[PDB]
Amino acid sequence: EDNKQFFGRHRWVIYTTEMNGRDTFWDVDGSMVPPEWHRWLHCMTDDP
Amino acid sequence: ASATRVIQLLRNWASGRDLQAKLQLRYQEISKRTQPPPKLPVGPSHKLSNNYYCTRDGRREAMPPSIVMSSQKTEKKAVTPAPPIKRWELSKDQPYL
Amino acid sequence: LKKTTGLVGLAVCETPHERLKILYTKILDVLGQIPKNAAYRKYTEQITNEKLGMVKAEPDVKKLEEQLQGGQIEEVILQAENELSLARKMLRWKPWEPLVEEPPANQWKWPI
Amino acid sequence: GTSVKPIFSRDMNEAKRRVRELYRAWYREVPNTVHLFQLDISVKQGRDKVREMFMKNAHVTDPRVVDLLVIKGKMELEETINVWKQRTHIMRFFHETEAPRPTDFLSKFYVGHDP
Amino acid sequence: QLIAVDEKLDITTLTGVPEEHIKTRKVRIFVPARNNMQSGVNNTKKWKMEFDTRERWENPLMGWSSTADPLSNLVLTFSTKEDAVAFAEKNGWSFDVEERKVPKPKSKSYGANFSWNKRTRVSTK
Amino acid sequence: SNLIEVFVDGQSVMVEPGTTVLQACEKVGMQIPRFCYHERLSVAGNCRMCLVEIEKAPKVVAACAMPVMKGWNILTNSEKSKKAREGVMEFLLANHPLDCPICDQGGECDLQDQSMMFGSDRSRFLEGKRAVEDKNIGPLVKTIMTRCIQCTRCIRFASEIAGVDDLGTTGRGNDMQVGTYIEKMFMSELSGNIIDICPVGALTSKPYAFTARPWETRKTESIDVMDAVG
Amino acid sequence: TRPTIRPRNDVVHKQLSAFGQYVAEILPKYVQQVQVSCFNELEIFIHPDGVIPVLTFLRDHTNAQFKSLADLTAVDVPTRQNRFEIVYNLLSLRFNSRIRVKTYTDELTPIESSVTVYKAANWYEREIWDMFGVFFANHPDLRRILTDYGFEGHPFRKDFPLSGYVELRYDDEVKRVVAEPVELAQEFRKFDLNSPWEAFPAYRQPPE
Amino acid sequence: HPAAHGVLRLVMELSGEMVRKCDPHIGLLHRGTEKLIEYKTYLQALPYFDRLDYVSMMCNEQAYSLAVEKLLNIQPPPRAQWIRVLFGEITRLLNHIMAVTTHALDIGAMTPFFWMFEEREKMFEFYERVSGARMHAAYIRPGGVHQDLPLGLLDDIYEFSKNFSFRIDELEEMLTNNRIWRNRTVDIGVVTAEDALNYGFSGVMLRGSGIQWDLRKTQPYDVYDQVEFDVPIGSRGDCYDRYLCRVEEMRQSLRIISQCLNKMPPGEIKVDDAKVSPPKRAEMKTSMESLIHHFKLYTEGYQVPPGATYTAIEAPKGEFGVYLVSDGSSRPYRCKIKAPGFAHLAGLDKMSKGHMLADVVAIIGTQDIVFGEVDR
Amino acid sequence: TYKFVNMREPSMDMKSVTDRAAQTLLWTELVRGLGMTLSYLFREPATINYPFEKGPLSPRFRGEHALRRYPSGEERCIACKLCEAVCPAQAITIEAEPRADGSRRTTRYDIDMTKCIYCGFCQEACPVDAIVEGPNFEFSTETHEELLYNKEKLLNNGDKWEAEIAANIQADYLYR
Ligand SMILES: C=C(C)[C@H]1Cc2c(ccc3c2O[C@@H]2COc4cc(OC)c(OC)cc4[C@@H]2C3=O)O1
Ligand code: SF4
Ligand code: SF4
Ligand code: SF4
Ligand code: SF4
Ligand code: FES
Ligand SMILES: [Mg+2]
Repeated sequence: EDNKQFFGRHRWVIYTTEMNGRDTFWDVDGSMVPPEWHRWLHCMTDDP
Repeated sequence: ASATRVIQLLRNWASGRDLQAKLQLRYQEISKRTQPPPKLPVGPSHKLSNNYYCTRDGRREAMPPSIVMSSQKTEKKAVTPAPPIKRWELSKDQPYL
Repeated sequence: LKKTTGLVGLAVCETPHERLKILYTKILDVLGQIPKNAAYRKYTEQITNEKLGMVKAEPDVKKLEEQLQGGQIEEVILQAENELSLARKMLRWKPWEPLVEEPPANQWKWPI
Repeated sequence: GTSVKPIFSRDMNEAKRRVRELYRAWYREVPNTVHLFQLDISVKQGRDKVREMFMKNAHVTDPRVVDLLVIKGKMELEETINVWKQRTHIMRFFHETEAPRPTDFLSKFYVGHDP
Repeated sequence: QLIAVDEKLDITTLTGVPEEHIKTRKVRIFVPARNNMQSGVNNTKKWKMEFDTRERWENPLMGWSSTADPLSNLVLTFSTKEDAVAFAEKNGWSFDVEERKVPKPKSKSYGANFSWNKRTRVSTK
Repeated sequence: SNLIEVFVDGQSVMVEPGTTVLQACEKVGMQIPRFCYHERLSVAGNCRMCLVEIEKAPKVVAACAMPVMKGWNILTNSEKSKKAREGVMEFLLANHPLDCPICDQGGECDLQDQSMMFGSDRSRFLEGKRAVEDKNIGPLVKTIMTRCIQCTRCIRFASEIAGVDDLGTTGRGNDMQVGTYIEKMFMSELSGNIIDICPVGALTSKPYAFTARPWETRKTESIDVMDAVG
Repeated sequence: TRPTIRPRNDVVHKQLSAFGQYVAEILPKYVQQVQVSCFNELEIFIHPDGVIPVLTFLRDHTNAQFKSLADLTAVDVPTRQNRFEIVYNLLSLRFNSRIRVKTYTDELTPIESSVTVYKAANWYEREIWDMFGVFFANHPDLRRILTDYGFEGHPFRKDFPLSGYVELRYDDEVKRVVAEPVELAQEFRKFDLNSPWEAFPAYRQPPE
Repeated sequence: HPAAHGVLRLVMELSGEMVRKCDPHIGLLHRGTEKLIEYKTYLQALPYFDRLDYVSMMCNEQAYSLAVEKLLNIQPPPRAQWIRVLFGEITRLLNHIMAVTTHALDIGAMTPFFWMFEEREKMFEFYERVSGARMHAAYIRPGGVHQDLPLGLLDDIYEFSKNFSFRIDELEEMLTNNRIWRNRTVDIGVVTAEDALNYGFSGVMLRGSGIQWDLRKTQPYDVYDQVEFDVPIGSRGDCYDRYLCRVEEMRQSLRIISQCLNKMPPGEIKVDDAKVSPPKRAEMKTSMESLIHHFKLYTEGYQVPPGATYTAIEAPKGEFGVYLVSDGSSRPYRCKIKAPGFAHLAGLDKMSKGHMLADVVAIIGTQDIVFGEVDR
Repeated sequence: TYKFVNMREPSMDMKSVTDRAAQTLLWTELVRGLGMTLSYLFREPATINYPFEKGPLSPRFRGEHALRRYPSGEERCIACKLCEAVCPAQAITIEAEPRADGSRRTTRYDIDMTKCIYCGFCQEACPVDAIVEGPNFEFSTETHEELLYNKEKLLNNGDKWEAEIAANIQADYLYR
């Protein structure tokens, strides 16, 4: 996070390069976020 | 915010206004995403006494429309459906754009 | 005198008093050919006579507009013309006659 | 008696006159329809279809019903002449992708429960 | 102007219904029976026209209930049986009508529960 | 002749002697709310849901049991009748279990429907609820007696129609319970009908349990072929 | 009675009743009934032949001046001998009022087109023709407006099936979109929701 | 076609580029909404009004709710009415932004669209916070509103509202005094007052011709008689005057929003009548009456006394009306929907006489047509 | 109360005439519009870096449906069929029977996600918080059939998203 950016750019995730079985170096998608970090990332809550 | 002061001056001169006063991006002045729990008061029908539903039943006070002049059954001044509307007033705030 | 009536396609009327007098006189003349017992004739005569007296009694346009409650005397002229056309039409229609037909027994029964 | 109000025709003779006029119009239109829509049918097929559609409602004995049928036919014709219809709409009259449903008792008994 | 049409009403050619659903359909005109699980009678006041049940099968996927009958959900409400019959006749449907069944008037007597010599006496209360 | 004139909401109607207030109201097309009255059973008068006001009478009468008197004026929609219905509905719901989602009677409940049509919309009951143990009366009638409103319809049906005296009430007061008092099976060729007359989910069909809701069922009126009665 | 119940307005009720009496007195030839609803809405039930006179009066009389046509539509009631109920909703800006005019027709009896009175009626009348099949006499250009080209039937009729009779799909053999008899993988599930107990005593009907 | 504003088949007879005849063909978005509504309960038919005019969703919800409330003879609570007026003004801002920016985009100026759609995104965020849906909220119900505002929504609405006037000023800097924009808009599609009245126009299409008529002022609903705002009135009856009217309406909506924010009262959000409005979940899980009423409301729905009503509101596109007919059951017998776009499109051919192709594109843009409400 | 938007008269003095002539000949307002666009060019854009950054959402958000359990691992659904009765799109199909232990449970629970309008009426109607609309919205498929959810899929969704679903419900159940 960085709270000096405007709302929307103040939280982000650098995805892993190796998910369950597939190589996610280039192929990433928002579905790879687990539900708890999904709640934090979409600003449904302030607490990680 | 992050813009250098020279860029802000150029923006202000080009737009003609002070942009930094009213920025269209929300930085930190908005409400927190986590809030305390609410309490949400109850309505006027939450009494424990003198609250019989028959006295506050609005659905049961509807009646079939009142019939005037069934065909199957003095000067008499002419009438209108309603009084004529008053003329509108011209906006003492700002009458002309 | 006045410019910009304010409604698009409604021209400013010069000499509105004479136009209103002519229109109301024509309306009364047309109503004179309707049977006396007809409600439309007496109602329209009453309202037309009130408006004609108001027009005759008030030489000022703005005060006349405030008295007539008719909205900006040009629209009063337009309404007078509409009433004249309606008077001719109802003379051709004769709606004062008894009811032409009675509806079936339950035509207006609701619910079902 | 029966206290009915006409639409255009007072008796059946005028209704048949209007029907003949509409049939003339459709018969004249068919070749232009085949050309403009680039239909793969012949003009004889189109005129046969027009005749069949007309014969579908031959049993009517009410002049008002005939009048409404003529109004609908004129609507369809004006719709075809102005190319508001597409080739799919014109070709819908022929049911080229519908399998022939049998009408005899035995085949109906074989296929299913519907009469 | 009146023209004095002498024929019976028939609007089948104008309704746009396919002929298969005009000739082979049988409608029922009836006052629906009271649901035996409840005592209210508000659902036994109007006449109903409903169509004959057709085939329903299982969808190969998801096992749902599939139909090919467009009139399977059509129910019409009428004030009287004459109106329903007239509607069905002018629409060209064969119909079966059932006369309205009303409960017969019953003689009730609370005192009969305590008869001196009759069998209506109750053994419990 | 022997007919007497009575009034329902000021509307005149001619009735036979011995006709009850409920039947006179039924003559003009008005249905009085009920829980214990069944027109094919004996009159009980215990549920008290049928109380209506008679004009110039300070006491409401039980319409299911009280015969009409000549010249009476039944006021079925007066404030007194509505308040009586609301009070009775409140008392009936005081100890009822919050079982509607799991009750088979869900969309077919006379208690639910009469609560929506004639009762109040809120509860002012702040105590614990009573709960009774279930009875086993066979494999056909499922028994959940906490839903019982003690209308005694099943007892009257068994005693009078089925010809069996196996059902009754044990105890008294708030603790009065409908049952057999012993492990007994209520088997008769007419037993299942007690499911129909029971206005609540206290008696339900065991083979039918949980399978369907009433609003999604399609009704087909047909004939029975399991015997020659038709 | 105070918080949850909609308040009444007796002044508007009296004004609408007086104006309904006025209209009924002026046009006895066509007016059959006048009603004022409990929420202060005025309705006039007329004979079909008076569609053009009545409306004209209501648009041109100095005391009516109903110069706006808010809406024109139809209602299908199969139990009536005259199936269709034609409703005109009119607005008067001069007197800030609204009026409803109702009449009736059946499948074979045409209604007079009122495009000469209100130009707004045009499309509305077309819509009534398309959804209900009510013919309007002397309509400048009467044809379907809402339904597909070549569509048979009138969908808003009560006896018309909800899903219709035909469905569309692309066919690769004829290489075009074709229409076929309708088949549903899941049939629409009809719900019987009406409670067997009466809800509104004020609308109870006589027991016939 | 990008300028078709959705599914419209405008068959045009042209002499060169001069328009000789316009024939709008509609029904490409006719989904048969009214029959389907006839197959639903009153609560089940509410989300259809979201999808009627998919730019003024909550205004359509409000119109339907007013009709059903009138038929039920009940009254929404004051806080619900203030919430309704506030979100109706926010919806008016959304609709006017969409209309003006798509009109400019059709004319050729594509830039203000991107500037104003960020504000549209923020208002979508308000919608989602109040309801859980950015467009189809189903929030305004025939008893009030579904849920109360979250505990920090008013502050964010205030923060958004105090910066919107500068965005309007930037839009006006782009368009108002531009000679190209004036050339493309002035004297184009001129309609007279009497023609506008006879053709059934409403909203800006009247006010641009000088007719002084606003339903919020003449026939107020909810708490619209307790707010102060001016009505913009045109002088020439052309596209430029209507554009100015819509900009000034956005400013007046900001005014009304400020008044609503400062005047929000406390209290309950739906009518305290459990036979119409569902009880709270805690009551439904503790009280027997509440559970019975919740069950019956969500299975059968409330019954509405028999009768017919025509309820109209001042939606951002004009007068929006419902003719609702109840037969006494829990399902509406008839629901006719009156949309202003129907009459506006029916008058399009009249307004395009003596104009070119680009002028017709401008006239379609200035009519503010959404075809969900036109076709239904 | 009304105001005029286009009822102003230009000044006819020589200075005003010359100013208007300068505006006509030297294109002042066009340069004003150019200045507005130039000012926007130097601002920070409003774009976010999807999928690494996400748009803000709310605990009330309506996404993919899920069937929940009690803390014991028993299902919450009792097959009352209220959600099926309230569903405006008829998207829910339910079949039920007594379980082997006599429990009232579903044997079929389908939601057609191509019929669903995502209105959330089902979770309002549910008396045991059994069916919910979760926070997930990234569940696009490559085939139509993958959007026809059965009970196994919904139970799987509940087990997968329960950690976020419970937290979302905890932050909003006092508004319900
Ligand atoms: C071009 C970019 C900047 C934007 C604008 C835009 C799209 C994509 C598609 C369309 C579009 O605008 C045109 C004109 O305005 C509406 C308005 C509509 O309803 C408000 C509507 O509904 C289908 C459709 C349209 C057009 C069309 O589909 O992205
Ligand atoms: S008996 Fe009736 S009120 Fe009681 S739980 Fe069953 S359905 Fe609900
Ligand atoms: S079990 Fe049912 S029928 Fe028997 S007394 Fe109880 S409520 Fe009445
Ligand atoms: S969200 Fe709405 S449409 Fe979707 S399943 Fe639930 S009730 Fe049905
Ligand atoms: S999900 Fe909820 S509402 Fe639906 S059947 Fe199960 S318990 Fe009932
Ligand atoms: S019905 Fe009369 S006391 Fe029960
Ligand atoms: Mg039972």
